[PDB]
Amino acid sequence: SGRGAPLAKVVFRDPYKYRLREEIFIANEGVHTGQFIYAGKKASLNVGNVLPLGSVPEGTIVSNVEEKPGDRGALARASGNYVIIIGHNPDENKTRVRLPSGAKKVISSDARGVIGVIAGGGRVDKPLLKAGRAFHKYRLKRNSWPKTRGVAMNPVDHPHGGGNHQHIGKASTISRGAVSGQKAGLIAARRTGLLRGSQKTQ
Amino acid sequence: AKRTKKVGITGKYGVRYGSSLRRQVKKLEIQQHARYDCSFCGKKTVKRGAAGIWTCSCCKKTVAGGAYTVSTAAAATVRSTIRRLREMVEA
Amino acid sequence: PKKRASNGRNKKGRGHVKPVRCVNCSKSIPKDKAIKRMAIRNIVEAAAVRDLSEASVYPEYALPKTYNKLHYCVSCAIHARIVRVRSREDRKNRAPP
Amino acid sequence: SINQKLALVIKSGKYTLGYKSTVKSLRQGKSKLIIIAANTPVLRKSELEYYAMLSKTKVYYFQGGNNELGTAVGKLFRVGVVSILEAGDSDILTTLA
Amino acid sequence: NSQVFGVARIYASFNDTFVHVTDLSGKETIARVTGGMKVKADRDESSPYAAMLAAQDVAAKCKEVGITAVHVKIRATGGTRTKTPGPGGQAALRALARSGLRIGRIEDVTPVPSDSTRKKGGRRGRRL
Amino acid sequence: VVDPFTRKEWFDIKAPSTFENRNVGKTLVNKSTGLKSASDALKGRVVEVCLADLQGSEDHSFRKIKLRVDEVQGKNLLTNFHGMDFTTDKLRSMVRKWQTLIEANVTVKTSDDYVLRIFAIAFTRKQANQVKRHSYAQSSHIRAIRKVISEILTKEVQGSTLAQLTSKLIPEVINKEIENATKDIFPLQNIHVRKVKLLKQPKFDVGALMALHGEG
Amino acid sequence: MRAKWRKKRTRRLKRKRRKVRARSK
RNA sequence: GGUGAAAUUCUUGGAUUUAUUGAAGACUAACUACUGCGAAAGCAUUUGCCAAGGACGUUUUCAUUAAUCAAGAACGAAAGUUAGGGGAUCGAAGAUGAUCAGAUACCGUCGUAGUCUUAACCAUAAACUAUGCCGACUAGGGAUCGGGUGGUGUUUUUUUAAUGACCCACUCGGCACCUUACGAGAAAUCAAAGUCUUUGGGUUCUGGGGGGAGUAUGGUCGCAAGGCUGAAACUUAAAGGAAUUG
Ligand SMILES: [K+]
Ligand SMILES: [Mg+2]
Ligand SMILES: [Mg+2]
Ligand SMILES: [Mg+2]
Ligand SMILES: [Mg+2]
Ligand SMILES: [Mg+2]
Ligand SMILES: [Mg+2]
Ligand SMILES: [Zn+2]
Repeated sequence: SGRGAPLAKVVFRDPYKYRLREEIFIANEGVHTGQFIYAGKKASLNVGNVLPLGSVPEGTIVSNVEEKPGDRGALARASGNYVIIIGHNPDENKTRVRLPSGAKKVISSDARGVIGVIAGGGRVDKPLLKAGRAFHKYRLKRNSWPKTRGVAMNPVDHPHGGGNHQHIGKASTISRGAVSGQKAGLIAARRTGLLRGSQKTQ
Repeated sequence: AKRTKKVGITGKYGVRYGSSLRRQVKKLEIQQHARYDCSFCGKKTVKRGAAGIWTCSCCKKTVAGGAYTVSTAAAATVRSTIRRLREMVEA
Repeated sequence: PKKRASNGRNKKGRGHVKPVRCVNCSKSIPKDKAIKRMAIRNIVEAAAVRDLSEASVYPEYALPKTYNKLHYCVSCAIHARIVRVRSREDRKNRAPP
Repeated sequence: SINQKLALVIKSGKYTLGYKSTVKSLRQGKSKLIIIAANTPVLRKSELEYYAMLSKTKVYYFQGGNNELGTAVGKLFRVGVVSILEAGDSDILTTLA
Repeated sequence: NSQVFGVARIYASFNDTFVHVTDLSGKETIARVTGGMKVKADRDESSPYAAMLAAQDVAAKCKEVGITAVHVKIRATGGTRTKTPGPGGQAALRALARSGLRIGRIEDVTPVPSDSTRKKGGRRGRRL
Repeated sequence: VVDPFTRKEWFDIKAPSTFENRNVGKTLVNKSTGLKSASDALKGRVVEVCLADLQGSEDHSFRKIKLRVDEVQGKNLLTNFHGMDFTTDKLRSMVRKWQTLIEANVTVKTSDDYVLRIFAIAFTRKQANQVKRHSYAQSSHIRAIRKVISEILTKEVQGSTLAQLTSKLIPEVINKEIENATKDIFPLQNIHVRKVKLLKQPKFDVGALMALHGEG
Repeated sequence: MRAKWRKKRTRRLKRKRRKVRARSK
């Protein structure tokens, strides 16, 4: 509930005690029930397996990638997102990766990640079509919907509120050094308007 | 007798929401409620639970998949890229 | 009227040929058209064969060649004088000079 | 390759389609070859190889699933395994491996 | 045979000429003087007089380092460009030989595709 | 203001024993400093050398061998086989008009874990009384020739190592083997193996490198 | 005028005439 | 870099060039031709499946089952109806720098929609051979592709054998080409554009001076651009084709 992607319940054996150990993974697309999941340094390059990032070749698609070794997953967790391995730097071991945002990150080769893409992709391609469907979506997440516009407020409530017409009055691009109560609008915007150009700036 | 000309499953929305928005919902709704062939038992018995969960009524197998279709375009390209990289490793 | 019985160059049984690009201006022109010359030259000129003979190890070994196929559009071929206009009677001659 | 060899079998020879008939023929020992579809469960596949090992019966693996195996046999349903009891006028019992 | 070998890589485009000497491996370049900095006119950068002036400066430096002989590899722009070596290629190759350096194994290394990506102009050409 | 050329050594390049002239040439590297050695700066260099210079004969003037530096010991570095390529002069000269260009390639590993891609080329020809001027081959002949070439190119690398492959790439035994197996389909002039590529290398196993070296 | 551009000019005029037909009834 | 010259742009944060290693992006450069296949649009390195097709061979089989076709369908160059990815070479536009009297263009640098999805085009092109399809006859020649037939022919090796490949001859079916003009045409030219005032082999579609005009209106396909069907008023003595001399 509140998560677009499904989860997978994986049962391991405790290596130091006679019992079972159930984990909750984010399900990769293609993982099915009754499938054996191999996790470790010597696991193979199969969808669903958990491997160190230094044990995979360049161009491998991973998900639920650890930011640091042992933090049990930080990057590319949302549905339909993934991380590409773009390079290794073996001495002082590191691994350059590409994040879903397009940013390039350098993290340790001991950090782990699950081979594949996160299941449930293409979810946002469907229009919500109704106020009731955005109601039920945020009913399971937090209290952030619906939103009243700031120009419809009174000046007591918002920087944008007030006026004999509905208008901002001053520039909506706000400095990064502005303080709380002033940061309404476009915080530290480098540019505005319709994006006439490309991404991944050099 | 054929009942609607072009709305199909989206006739339950009447005249609301706009025609172009009703067309995009119609395309993904036919996929979402479609019946798919199981890759384990071979029967066309795979239906969606929630988004990303696809269960076969026979043979009781649940496969992680896309939100509105069993397999996405990205996953198949990833699956082929992973196989090519794996066969390079094991050779 | 119809100037040439080949309507330019010889398609005569295809319907479509994939085009090539001109080497002087990069104009797209079909491959049945697009005048082709085979440029074979030594990578040292005749004024440097004598020069390169004394300054060479491996005495009298070889002298390799450059092999290049050049494609010209009609406007570039006429302007570069690899092909000129000729009389109506001499337009029919298909033999190389 | 395997399709018209099977098409010679079902026209002349004897056969059984399905798991329970195949195990019965293997147990009573008149199965000459069993053909397993590609998507047969591995536990069911492993049980057939053990029955075939006990009865000294060759095992062929069909390249497609149960839908394709029943089609190549000549039926309109799904066939997971097929056991050949008589080859008929077919060379499917010799042209293997 | 006490000759020590280098590799003289000559890049002869129609805009400028490069004379470039490395060792047997392509790492650790010895000398590289282009044709465009022996004449300051911005249009004679590809001229043969510019290319021979550059080739003397490689040979003076190669003599100082210790390199006596060279394997010359010559290329044009290549790719989707002209494939014809520029006017500076023939002057630079000649001027290296008369400078006292020895030469062996002349080879064409122009990058030639296998019907790769698109080209200049856009189907009607650079029309003038 | 530094004059960086008066801080470099010179290292001798040593070819494997499968060739005759094992002295290839000299290469430079910088002085070894604190946390910056010269061994790691030389251990990946690839040297392109003509097969004529390795064998001394001028018959191999159109082939080149890639040699990759693996180990350094005592101011000379030991190279291994990295790949064979044809010169652009002959590769473009055997491609003539009015004949059929036949190319076959395959990817296969040696007895040791050396994954290679081998490229072969062949050309149709007239035979001594032909009046017609092109001597093309039908598409069924090219498919039959490619099947024979790929079978020969596969069955040969199964029973050999990289050292054994390099030994028999010199006297053109493969081209005679292709010719004797395809002469009943088409005349097939100008048979060559035009390129071999190193795809995957195994572990370093330095004793196999020292076994290839260690003479002279 | 070139016949390609006279064809293009007629299409704009045909489209804008239909728009004028639309804002009235 | 880049150009006719230049300029925009990147350059001790090391550009350009060199090496090594990777990762995504039409198609398959050379081979490639007066060569092949397909109803057309169109289709080029492999390899494997799945069905399909022409020609040839045939002392096999049916026996008129056929030709062209209103209505009615299928198929489709590309360039944008619409919804993921990957990432610019070219210019729409757009940004800029030139040139110019201006330059919103040609030229230079970069870049969003724009021949890469899986899913429709209503179906438009100088969709051209500007030449409907089926059948018969009329004129010579040399090539070439696919099949077949013959040679007290060549070569490949076991000595010749079997194939294959090549040479000579013939035949069928194709893509075409060369010479003449009996013949046609206004001519250009044409083995069909011939067998037409000595005018009839069968059949389908289209045109009737130039515009107005593929416009108006109605219908229909049409969430779109727009296709398909489609006038009139009025206006005009030429418009047009081929060739000759300047
Ligand atoms: K306000
Ligand atoms: Mg909102
Ligand atoms: Mg609001
Ligand atoms: Mg108020
Ligand atoms: Mg108030
Ligand atoms: Mg306030
Ligand atoms: Mg304020
Ligand atoms: Zn199932």
